[PDB]
Amino acid sequence: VDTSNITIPEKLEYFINKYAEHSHDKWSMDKLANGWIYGEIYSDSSKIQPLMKPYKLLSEKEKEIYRWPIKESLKTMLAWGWRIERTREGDSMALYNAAHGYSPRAIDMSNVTLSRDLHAMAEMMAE
Amino acid sequence: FLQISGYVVS
Repeated sequence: VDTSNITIPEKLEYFINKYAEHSHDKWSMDKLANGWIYGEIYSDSSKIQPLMKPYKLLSEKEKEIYRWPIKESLKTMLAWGWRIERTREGDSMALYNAAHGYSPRAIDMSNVTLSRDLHAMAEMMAE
Repeated sequence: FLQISGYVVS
């Protein structure tokens, strides 16, 4: 599906900011089962990385690793003119489910239902 | 993360 250009609205800036805040929880859940944990500095003995900081305190030397492969999906939707509308509610998954008291809040995986627009959007972005 | 986060598309 060829795509030419886009004039996006100013509202579409906080999706990518809120992505990493929720993706770092799954990264912590992935790497906590292994022998990886917060520490002082990167070293093979202590099993420390530079990514292992809070989701807000991500260094400038790596930020695009989280934020790259999301926005190139929205071109195929919004260029043809698909919709990304929103209700007035907003924060919903806060209720419905280590420095700084960190720990993951696992969203459920064994519950999902699909329809025309939903399967369409999922297949469009994964495509 | 997109769908049931206070989001509707129609």
